[PDB]
Amino acid sequence: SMISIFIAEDQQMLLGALGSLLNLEDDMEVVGKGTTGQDAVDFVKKRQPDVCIMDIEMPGKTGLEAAEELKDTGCKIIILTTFARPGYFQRAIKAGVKGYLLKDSPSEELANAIRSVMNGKRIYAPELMEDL
Amino acid sequence: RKERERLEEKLEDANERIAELVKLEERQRIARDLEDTLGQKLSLIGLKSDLARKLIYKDPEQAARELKSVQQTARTSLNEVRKIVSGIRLKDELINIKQILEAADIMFIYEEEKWPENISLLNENILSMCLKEAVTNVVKHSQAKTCRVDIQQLWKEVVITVSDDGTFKGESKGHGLLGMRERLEFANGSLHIDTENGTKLTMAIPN
Amino acid sequence: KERERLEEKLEDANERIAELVKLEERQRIARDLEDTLGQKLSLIGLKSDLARKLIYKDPEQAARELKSVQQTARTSLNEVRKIVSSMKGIRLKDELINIKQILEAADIMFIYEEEKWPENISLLNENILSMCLKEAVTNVVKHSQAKTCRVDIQQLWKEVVITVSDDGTFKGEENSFHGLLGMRERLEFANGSLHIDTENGTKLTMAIPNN
Ligand SMILES: Nc1ncnc2c1ncn2[C@@H]1O[C@H](COP(=O)(O)OP(=O)(O)CP(=O)(O)O)[C@@H](O)[C@H]1O
Ligand SMILES: Nc1ncnc2c1ncn2[C@@H]1O[C@H](COP(=O)(O)OP(=O)(O)CP(=O)(O)O)[C@@H](O)[C@H]1O
Ligand SMILES: [K+]
Ligand SMILES: [K+]
Ligand SMILES: [Mg+2]
Ligand SMILES: [Mg+2]
Ligand SMILES: [Mg+2]
Repeated sequence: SMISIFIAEDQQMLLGALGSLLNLEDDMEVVGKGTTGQDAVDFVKKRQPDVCIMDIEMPGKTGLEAAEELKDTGCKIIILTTFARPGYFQRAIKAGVKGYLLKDSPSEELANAIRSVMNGKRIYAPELMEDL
Repeated sequence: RKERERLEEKLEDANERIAELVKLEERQRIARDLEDTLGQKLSLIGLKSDLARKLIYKDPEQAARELKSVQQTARTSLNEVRKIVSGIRLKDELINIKQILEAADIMFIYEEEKWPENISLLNENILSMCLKEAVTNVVKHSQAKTCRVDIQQLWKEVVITVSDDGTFKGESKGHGLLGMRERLEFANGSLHIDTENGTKLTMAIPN
Repeated sequence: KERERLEEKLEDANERIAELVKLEERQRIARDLEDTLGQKLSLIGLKSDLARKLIYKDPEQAARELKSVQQTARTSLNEVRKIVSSMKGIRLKDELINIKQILEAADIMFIYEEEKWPENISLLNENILSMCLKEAVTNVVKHSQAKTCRVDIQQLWKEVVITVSDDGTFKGEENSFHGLLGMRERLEFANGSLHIDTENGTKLTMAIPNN
């Protein structure tokens, strides 16, 4: 009924803003918040949320490294980034991320990607593909 | 004889080549500092703006709180883009006068390199004001085809000369010539004028 | 030793020389940026201020302004995305594509097989290598009369090593060091090296540090 979300984002202001933006949805719930890749691995393996919103660049373990450790859990991982760095896209796919979006994408589109991913779809931003 | 010049050129090019790499090394750095500052801040603005709009009616108090952060991160981010450099205002005036003279079909003769890098920010701002006025006078009155601006560090002064090849039209309180002289003299500087072959203003300020 | 204090003086001088070139750059970027982004950022602040001052008096207008803020931000982020990518220079993977096109257009067989691709190289050193790779291949096309060109790009120990070999004939004099000296100087600035073998055609070995 209600989609359980874990958010991993090292920048506290953004972490808080994302949680607030997603808690505004009727069919969604932020069940945990983290600032490192390890926080994501620990919560997802233990609490098993439906979805994990994962930042890439975080201290300790990156979101891509966290995504690799969670490749065979049943959690649907959506990556968020600001800049498309080379090979992040291929590493994301190979880790089995279900979504790869821009942080600054309108909030309506992030909630839509969470629903689409829960419906078995893979949502990749065209900007983040390494062909325009 | 000419091998002096041949080798001298070869040296300047090999030097200019190394410069490009240093430029590109600093450029590489600045881009990394932008993606870490501007990127995060612009991303945050969008999200908080989205949230603020979504709370207008639900919780206007929170929307206001969020809009305060949005205005703050924007002011700092603009302040952070200014914080890539420490500064020169006379270089900005140089750009203004080039535009003004070109728009007036007056040939502008100057050299970007000679521009003094050290003068107090106050004295730099006074010189900018005087440079603007000297050129406004060229445009409004001279009917010149050419305007020459010289900027030199001579002993304990910065000396700016503005010359034109038009004709002097003068024979006063509240106007530019006396205005510039009074402002310069208050700063222990000077303004001299020669109106024989067109008009030439020599303005000096301590440094 | 006195040789230490002289090298202190040589580093101090070289750094003083450098520090003025970096300030040239800072001043170029810092105006080109306050130019293109400066207005947009101030517009964001103003519209945020106005939207907060309207929230209760006219929430409909607040919302309208907030929609603007939202988009002004979104567009500036796209501007930065381009500025940032431009400033970073030519990627080695992209240069590899350029040289394949150039060699094919010149009817020169291109031999390359990915082996030990650099795991991480600085953007600077990557850009230097791109420039050198381009030039090595421009030289093959312009001078060699080769039918084949072999490019090897490998991370070996604490270096990235690029070799460009061709089966043509070397056309230069005893001392051919323009591009050859240009590449050597650029590489040496980066604490790298350029070596040349002109026996069986021309082979350039270029190395640059990388950990
Ligand atoms: N470069 C120049 N070429 C020709 N005539 C000039 C000149 N600079 C000044 N003059 C003459 O000197 C007069 C006085 O100059 P001044 O700058 O004090 O006043 P102004 O006429 O420019 C009004 P304001 O400076 O207040 O805008 C001008 O009106 C003009 O006759
Ligand atoms: N792959 C190659 N095969 C044959 N001759 C080569 C070669 N690479 C270089 N040379 C020879 O070495 C000379 C010097 O090369 P260099 O690259 O420094 O200058 P250049 O003639 O290419 C002009 P520039 O590099 O400034 O475009 C060439 O003119 C040519 O005689
Ligand atoms: K909810
Ligand atoms: K999985
Ligand atoms: Mg991060
Ligand atoms: Mg005047
Ligand atoms: Mg060449």
